[PDB]
Amino acid sequence: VKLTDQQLMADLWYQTAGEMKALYYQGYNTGQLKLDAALAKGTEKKPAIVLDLDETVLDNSPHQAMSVKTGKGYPYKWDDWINKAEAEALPGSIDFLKYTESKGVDIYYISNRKTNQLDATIKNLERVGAPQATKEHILLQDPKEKGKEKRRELVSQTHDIVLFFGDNLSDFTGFDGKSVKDRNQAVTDSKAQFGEKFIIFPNPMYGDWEGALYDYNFKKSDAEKDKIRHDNLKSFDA
Amino acid sequence: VKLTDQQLMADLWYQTAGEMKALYYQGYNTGQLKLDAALAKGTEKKPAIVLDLDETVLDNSPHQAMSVKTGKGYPYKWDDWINKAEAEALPGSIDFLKYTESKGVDIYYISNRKTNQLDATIKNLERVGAPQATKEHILLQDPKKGKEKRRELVSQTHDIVLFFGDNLSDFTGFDGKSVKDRNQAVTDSKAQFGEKFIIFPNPMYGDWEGALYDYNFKKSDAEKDKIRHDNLKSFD
Ligand SMILES: [Mg+2]
Ligand SMILES: [Mg+2]
Repeated sequence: VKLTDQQLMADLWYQTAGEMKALYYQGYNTGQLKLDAALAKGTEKKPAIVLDLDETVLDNSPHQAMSVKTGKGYPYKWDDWINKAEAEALPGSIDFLKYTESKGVDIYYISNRKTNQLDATIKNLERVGAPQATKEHILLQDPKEKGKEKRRELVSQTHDIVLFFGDNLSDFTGFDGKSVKDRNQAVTDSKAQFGEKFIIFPNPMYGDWEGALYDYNFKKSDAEKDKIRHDNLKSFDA
Repeated sequence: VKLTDQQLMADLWYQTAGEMKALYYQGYNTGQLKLDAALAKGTEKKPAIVLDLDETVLDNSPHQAMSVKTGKGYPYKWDDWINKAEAEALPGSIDFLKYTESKGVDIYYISNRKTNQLDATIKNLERVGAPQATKEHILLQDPKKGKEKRRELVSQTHDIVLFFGDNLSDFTGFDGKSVKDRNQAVTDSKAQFGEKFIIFPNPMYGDWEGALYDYNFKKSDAEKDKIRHDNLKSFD
């Protein structure tokens, strides 16, 4: 079995579909509307927004394409990719971030890139013209750090985070390490937050939705993953 | 070679990912906000909204999952599936539609289901609690091109304040364009998304795929496989 072939349509959609681009504009448009609303409501502390990087601001789909072509999945040559620092900005992101900056709102890029990829990450953010592309605003993941809550909490110490942007539920508060059933129920419970405080972007290529199927164990063999993937489809029995 | 296998992750995301559900809530939440705003300002004609059905209101992913499991691509058992009228509603859809109806807004389900699938479609919509599940509000495909004619028809008597869909051709201005041109059209219309055009994620199938084939699905699995690979952009 070649697991990477199973990614192909998801990757192809993400890389080529205008629908994908439209969803990014929709997310950033909605985020801008909600940013204005939040500023008009006012805050107790200095306003901030938080964004994930990969598949929220920066497009890493060329790496996923590489995995399809080579048959070698993530993280094969992921660090090589990060070091090239050539991911493109996703639709709407830069203009939204420049708008945010124009309103005096601080931006925090909370990303699970490794802290030792900061230089490459700054390089890529400078290349795409993302504001506040500095160590003070780019909060990467420490080795052994679980999730992002620690960085969110740090930001919330000094800022009232009025919006979160991401492609993975764990880019928002309240969705860490849950089973498929539990994270899905959590979405239902927090349904009012989406498009309000949590601005979500589509990423069918990879993420916690997949990790959750493996109980977050990617050390599973390819054969194991293949069975899990098949077993979790809900098929029409004609 | 086993072309259906290439859909597996797209389907699995759509069927299982909480992120998918959140995107549906996001879209319908935004829809409600924008509907209220539109109603506050008033319209010249009676307000309406337009929704696509498949992968917008009704979830057909069990059919696509079946395709993967059996290795049998479209149209295998599609009509069977439609006839079973057992698709579930997509997250947020039904409460949004009920809200909409309560505001005196007419709903038009403009769908490229075939006009001979109307009874099944009504059945399925009734089953999930979609309001206005009647022939007057469900505008299915005439075998004699796209949905613009139906949209224009509704616009004669209603001011359509919102459009909902998973495929760009669910909105005006995206019919039969190349990948390059439909993508540029999205850029050109970027302000509309989340404002007048509410989009939902569907990586399983759609005009995004059709456009890669120049809308000619009379291709072998081997032909589609080559196109698909050639349109992935790797790095050096
Ligand atoms: Mg991400
Ligand atoms: Mg549809």
